[PDB]
Amino acid sequence: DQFRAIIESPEGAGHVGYQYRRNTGSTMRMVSDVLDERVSLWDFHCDPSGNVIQPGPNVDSRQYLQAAIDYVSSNGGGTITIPAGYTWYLGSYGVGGIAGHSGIIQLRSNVNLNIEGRIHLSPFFDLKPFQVFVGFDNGDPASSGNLENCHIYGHGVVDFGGYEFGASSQLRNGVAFGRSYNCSVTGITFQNGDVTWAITLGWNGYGSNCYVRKCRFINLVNSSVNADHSTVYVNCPYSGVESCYFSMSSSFARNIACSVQLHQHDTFYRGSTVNGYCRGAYVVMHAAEAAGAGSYAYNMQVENNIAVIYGQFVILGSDVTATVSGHLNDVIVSGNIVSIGERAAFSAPFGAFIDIGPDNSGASNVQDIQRVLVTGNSFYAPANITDSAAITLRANLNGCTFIANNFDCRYMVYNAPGTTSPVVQNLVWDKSNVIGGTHANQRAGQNLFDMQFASVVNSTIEVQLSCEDLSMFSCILFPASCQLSYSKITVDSAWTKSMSNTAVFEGNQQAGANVYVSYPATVNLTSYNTQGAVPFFSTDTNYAWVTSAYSLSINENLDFSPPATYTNKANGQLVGVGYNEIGGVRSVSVRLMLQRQV
Amino acid sequence: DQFRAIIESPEGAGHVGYQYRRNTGSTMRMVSDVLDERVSLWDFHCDPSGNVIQPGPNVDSRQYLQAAIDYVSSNGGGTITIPAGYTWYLGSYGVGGIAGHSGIIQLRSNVNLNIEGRIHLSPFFDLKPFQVFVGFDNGDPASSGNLENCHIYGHGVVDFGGYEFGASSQLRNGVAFGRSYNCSVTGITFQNGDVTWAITLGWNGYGSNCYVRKCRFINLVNSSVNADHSTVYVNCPYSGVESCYFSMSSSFARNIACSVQLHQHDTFYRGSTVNGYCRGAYVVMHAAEAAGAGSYAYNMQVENNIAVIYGQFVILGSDVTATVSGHLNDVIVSGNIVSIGERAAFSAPFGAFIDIGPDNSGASNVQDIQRVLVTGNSFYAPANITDSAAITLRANLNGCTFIANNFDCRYMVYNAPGTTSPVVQNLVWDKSNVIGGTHANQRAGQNLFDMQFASVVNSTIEVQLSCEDLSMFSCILFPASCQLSYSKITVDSAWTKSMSNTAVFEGNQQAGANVYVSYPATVNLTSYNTQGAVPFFSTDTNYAWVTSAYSLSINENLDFSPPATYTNKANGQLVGVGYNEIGGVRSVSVRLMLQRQV
Amino acid sequence: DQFRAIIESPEGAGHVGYQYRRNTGSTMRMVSDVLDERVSLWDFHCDPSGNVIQPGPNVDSRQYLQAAIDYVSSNGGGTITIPAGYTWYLGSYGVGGIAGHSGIIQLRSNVNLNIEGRIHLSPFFDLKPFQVFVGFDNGDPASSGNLENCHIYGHGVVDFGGYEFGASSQLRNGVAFGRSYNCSVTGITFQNGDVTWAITLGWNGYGSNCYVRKCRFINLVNSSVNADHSTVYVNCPYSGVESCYFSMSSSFARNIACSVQLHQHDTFYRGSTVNGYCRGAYVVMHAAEAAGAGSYAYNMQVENNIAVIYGQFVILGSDVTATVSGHLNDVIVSGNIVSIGERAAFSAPFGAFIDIGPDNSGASNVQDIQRVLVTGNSFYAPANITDSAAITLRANLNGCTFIANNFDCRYMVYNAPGTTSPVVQNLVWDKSNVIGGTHANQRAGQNLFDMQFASVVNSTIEVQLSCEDLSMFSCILFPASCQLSYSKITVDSAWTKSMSNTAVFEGNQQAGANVYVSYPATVNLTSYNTQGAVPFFSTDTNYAWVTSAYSLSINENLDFSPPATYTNKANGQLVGVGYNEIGGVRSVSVRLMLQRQV
Repeated sequence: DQFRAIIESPEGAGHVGYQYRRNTGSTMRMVSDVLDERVSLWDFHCDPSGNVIQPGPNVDSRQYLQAAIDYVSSNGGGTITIPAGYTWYLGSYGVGGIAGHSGIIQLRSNVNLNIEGRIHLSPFFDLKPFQVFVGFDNGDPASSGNLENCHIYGHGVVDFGGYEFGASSQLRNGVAFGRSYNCSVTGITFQNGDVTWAITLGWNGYGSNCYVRKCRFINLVNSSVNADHSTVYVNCPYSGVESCYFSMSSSFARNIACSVQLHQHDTFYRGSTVNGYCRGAYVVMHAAEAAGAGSYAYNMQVENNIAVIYGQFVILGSDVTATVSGHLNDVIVSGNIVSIGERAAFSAPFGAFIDIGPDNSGASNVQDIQRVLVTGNSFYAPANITDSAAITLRANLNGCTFIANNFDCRYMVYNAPGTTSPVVQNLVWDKSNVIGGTHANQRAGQNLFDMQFASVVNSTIEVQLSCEDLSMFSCILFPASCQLSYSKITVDSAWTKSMSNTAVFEGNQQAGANVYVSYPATVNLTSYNTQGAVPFFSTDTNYAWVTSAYSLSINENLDFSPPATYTNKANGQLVGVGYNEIGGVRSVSVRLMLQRQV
Repeated sequence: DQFRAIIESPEGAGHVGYQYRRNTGSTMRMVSDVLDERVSLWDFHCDPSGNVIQPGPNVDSRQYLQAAIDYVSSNGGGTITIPAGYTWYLGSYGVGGIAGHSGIIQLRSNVNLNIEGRIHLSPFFDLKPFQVFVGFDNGDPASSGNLENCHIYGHGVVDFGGYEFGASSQLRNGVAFGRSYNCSVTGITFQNGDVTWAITLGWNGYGSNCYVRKCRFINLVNSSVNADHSTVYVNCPYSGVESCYFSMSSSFARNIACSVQLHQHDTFYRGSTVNGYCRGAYVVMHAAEAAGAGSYAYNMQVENNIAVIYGQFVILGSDVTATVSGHLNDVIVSGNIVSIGERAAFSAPFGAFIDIGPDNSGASNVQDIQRVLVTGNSFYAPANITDSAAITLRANLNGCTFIANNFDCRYMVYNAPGTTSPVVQNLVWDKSNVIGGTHANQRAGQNLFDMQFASVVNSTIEVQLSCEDLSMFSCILFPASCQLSYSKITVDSAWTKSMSNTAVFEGNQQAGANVYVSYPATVNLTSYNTQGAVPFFSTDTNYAWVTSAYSLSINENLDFSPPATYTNKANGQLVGVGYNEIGGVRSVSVRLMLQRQV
Repeated sequence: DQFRAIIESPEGAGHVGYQYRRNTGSTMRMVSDVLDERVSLWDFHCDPSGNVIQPGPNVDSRQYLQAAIDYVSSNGGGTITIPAGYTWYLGSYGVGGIAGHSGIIQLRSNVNLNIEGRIHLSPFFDLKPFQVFVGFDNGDPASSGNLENCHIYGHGVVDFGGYEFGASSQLRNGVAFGRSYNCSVTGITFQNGDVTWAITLGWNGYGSNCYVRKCRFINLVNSSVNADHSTVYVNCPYSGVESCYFSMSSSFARNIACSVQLHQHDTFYRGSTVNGYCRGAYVVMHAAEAAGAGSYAYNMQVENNIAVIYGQFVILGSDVTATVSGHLNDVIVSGNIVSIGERAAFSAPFGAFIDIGPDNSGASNVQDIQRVLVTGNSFYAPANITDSAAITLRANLNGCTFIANNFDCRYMVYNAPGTTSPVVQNLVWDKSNVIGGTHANQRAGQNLFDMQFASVVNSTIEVQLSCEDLSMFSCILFPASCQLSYSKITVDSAWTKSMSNTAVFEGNQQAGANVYVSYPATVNLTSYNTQGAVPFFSTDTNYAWVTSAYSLSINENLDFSPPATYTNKANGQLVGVGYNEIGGVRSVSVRLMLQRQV
């Protein structure tokens, strides 16, 4: 007997008996069986003789973490703890199937990581691409197997070491789950980098039930080299982001960074706070990514978020390839409170709550976006920020509905003249959208709704001001190049009495058979001489399209009154019947509500 | 001394000393004390001699799990881990108080289960009833004690083994918490079954603070035998479901399955995604379940959910027994984006966003439902689905308010003719509800708002179209059997110019003293011969109820104009004063806005 | 050799070898290394000889918990478990930097507490102040260092022992995180006390990323001595409360308790349920607390909560000190369903959904509150509760917008006469707010919108009733002392036909140049004798301000008709042109819609 030698060997714990709480009905086990119920990096962080190695800036922990993942996977899975109170440095690339993804660690199905300590990237990675955790098992994703049931969670940290990108063409990621099913990241802080993304869920539609919750993403763009950034990229359905925090402090992030991109159906972005980013969320169906879950992005939800951004909050898109056409529909944007941060006009991408953006090539005639509801959001831009819109409508739009929002910025609807000429269908701006007054007196030469489109059909614009802004050129203007048909355009009279122009139709498009319109105008009239009931007629003949008009002015006169209400005549005059108590030709200038078919 | 024998016995770990991290200020303990801080199924999964047994398809793990729960309960509670990397099969029924509930495992207060591995049901259960985890301690719930402080959580799985029900009368459940206080399920996947429910919280109002969060429920209906299904049943107050995922793929689920039923006050269903179900949520006060928390369901919230369903999204109800009357009030439905999945017309229960349903016996005259707010939701049904409504209003309704929703389906308000004749009070349809155009041109013979009721009082219907649909018979129709009083009914003129019928009152109900109405109509008028101010009068005498009317048509004429505005006469003609520049009898057909008291 | 003595000593576990699962590639460790991966109170709950002490009502566990926290902190952090199945009593105050805060336990950075058992306060604390867990390290917070990365979580309980406050001037707290960065409380129940707060996040703006989630707060006010209570106090930015439950049962809580106060920018309160409280949430920028995060509270969100309260749901405020001015802006209140619980009129603070409150001194002329959006909420008060308002507007207001809410209570807008005289700008009440009928017939002598202000500018009140209430004195009244300018005030005619007074302007303020108004009135008219087109004129001369008016009454007559539409004359009469088929002086009383500039 050297029981003593056994006890001191690595098998010693397998010889020391244990029964839970001295319970005679419990299993008769050995200490090693109970200790085997859990597993940490420490169980693999050793030299070839089995001696534990201390982590630190001059130790590459990657091979030890991989060994731990590879082993737990072999037993059907479990959860490996990355211990608290230590920083574990990664200092070399992985090998095999993840090498094509500049992968550091390969994730494996059913193997969870409980990250309590800190994972840091060593300077080996400075100026290089990297993707810290990769779930593909093959360089070519199309030939990759899946990652299932893989969760990363804890109070720990992933720190990208502050290193800048070496070249704009490089990619960097934190967690690339691959073709991912029931995978998640919960509680982790991702910080201190220059990366493309922090987490990507799914791969071109392949994946399901992937989620990012209660995570923090802090200072993840730091250079002019970085081409682009979207902090969480959701590229599988039935997946989303909730209750996260996103913050950036570099100037470059104001111009290139987006918090989330939702690229597949039944995805969501909720209850998060964003600060310092260019963009809130892209909601898009890219044809080039339609392989796993179909050609439609539908059931897309952006809800109850708080954002301070420099560019656009939600960007809608869809596009085509030679062989696939992408479609976007059935979207809700609700409950968000968003502002454009303090900045000079035009110093960052054009500020907007909703942007209908062109494709990556800049095409504006490929999109099929419809059945979008934008409701119960607030938006605010400071008064100096000329380039701020409720919606920048820069590409073809097949429908978008606004109800009960509060927009307080320079423009309501905008698209630049002399740029794209979008085809617009089913734009619905309900009268319950409240138009703020922060930009009152700043709108010289500007149209509040600047309808710079090829055409508008089946649309509703119900303008309601809630304060005066006599600087604006018009509440709404259509250039002559914009066709307008089967539409309803109204300007409420409140706060408009002193406006020269309320609604402007540069091609007289309001005359159209199925155009329904009402807006204030000032009209000069003259009556016949007759005592008693007497007609008054407009001097100008521009009113052939008017079905009725009524007075918005008081009558200062005792001896006569103009008509309360007017119709038209074939020559384009208005006509109504007033009353001369005493006879005489009368001449008056009156403010009328002009109406056509309403 | 055989210290050696002691060390190798089950008491051995109780003789090996330990002090945390060699800290001289730490407790001097033994290894067994530290190991006793945690507990797993392995500590009870043993034969009568204490030898561990491996789980698997031919091992019934139920008695061992029960022993573990029973023991931990005896020490005031704790958390038992069901280890990862193993499947633990259940293969027999429990005994005692849960036997009346076809119970497998009895839950006990303060004893949590951390389910990391998989729990599977063995074929013993095929064609039989079962309720996997039961929190009652008595066959009769009325005599049951409570379950408190019992949480089930982890990354693990409950798999129901795919077995079909043996008979429609059978019940099956996953987690029946019983009379449950501060109990929860978090993170678990429930899959592969034919069950009635996955989780039930509470028992006829008894319970509090019970929640289902971040769970998945997948393929839990699979046969024509299954009578009914509601995945999470909330039958105690201050309780709810959030951030879950629900999916079904069988045809039968499209016809019988609901994701959630909320049956008591201060309950919620939020931030979840549903696919493949008949129904989203029932929100109901069943008198037969009013014992623990009173006769009122109030503070009911369904918010920010994503759903593809085949029948109805939210179903409202209340009913009575011989001795109790149930009441439903103070409900909010908001932020939801819901569609009816691709299906033939009438191939599944009638598609609806809100259904006011009859009781289980089919009675429509027992309900007391009021103070419901439906706001900021989207709803869409494909164009072929005739049986799609914003609201199917099939039983008595004491109030429901719609504001700022987007409904894009066949009907807005519907109830079938020749079925129930509901009594309707306080139905409020605000003008900010946007009516979509997906079903344009499909509505031959149909009324968009088909008011097939006994009576309507204290209601508001403000119809606003946003595109043309000249196929419809009318925007809104009241049959002569429907009384209408103290109500406001308006049809906006936009997109209505070519409609023969806009609003239709088959019993001339718009004449009522306290009916306030406006809608377009085409009216033929004829004038007197007189040069100058001249009256025009309607040919028909159907307008005794009209307080004013105004022109919606242009005047093609030079030599005269009809009145811009009209009143009536006792004989039912309209009359207004136009103008003849030259004399002559005039005859015109004009589109007017008819108004009564507005 | 006494290997035996080594094995039985506290170093024994450090001599027993272990290799994970017998894996030859795993680290060769000792049992003590694996046991050192975790830590509990048991590792410090010992006498000076190292013998474990059992917790209980006669053991003060404070020094042992502190030793554990102090030690784990020294190794860079980790998580200490407070074991399940035991109650751990605290029975003395802490010492050092927390003594000035009546502190019991000092929290330390990176040291988490996993509270599974129960923490109770011993009677030592009866009638005394206490703050159970404190994160400051100094008596003076301005000289305190920070607390970082400190999370408290588990299924456990903090029980305050039921003790009443000894004096109103005392303070009590559960968790005072101090100057707190990335700190949280998750899952804990706080119960059975008389305290000021349960959790405070941050200190006068210092802090970030602090959160309270899935916690319960039960019966935390119990005496008339308690001065005030706010259950969670958020005093750092990028921080909030979600998915919590709050309940009180004492009468005193109905009068003094608030669930949440949000005091810094980018903070949120969501998805929670409140019962038995006076107040939901204060949303305020207190100048006296502006040191760490600036003088502005902006991006404040209160969303998707369920509440039964006795006073006010959301209270807005801002104030000044000698040297700082606080500002409140960019607030959203949405998706909440709130009611005033059953109580007598005036038996608790005045019931309101939104209150614009004076400062703590009662000043109403210091506030700078603007860009608030209140949308898609429900509110209900029982019919007897006279003191219930959608908004009690008691201090200066620079803007608040209401869209698509359902308010069912006594008043819509209220402020008491003979109290404060607020200056109001940019109050926007959209026509999509639905006014309920619960208080119909209770409003004798009352104005639904009682505009008891110094002045109103740039505001919109669009009144729409949905049932009759002929008890009210007026839908909206402005006293002569209230100036009114650049505003839009409309009363829809539905349900108003029998009202003597609809809108009332006691100083004839509707005459103002930039006041835009429309409301029903009854007007007596008389015509001239003339056969044919004939003028009708109002008897009264009160209509100099009317731009147009139109009939809301039918014409019972055959031989004549009054004008459909009217304008005015300089003498203040209305005039229109009707028609006498037969001649004669006519005299009629008609209901008109009076309009000014709309």
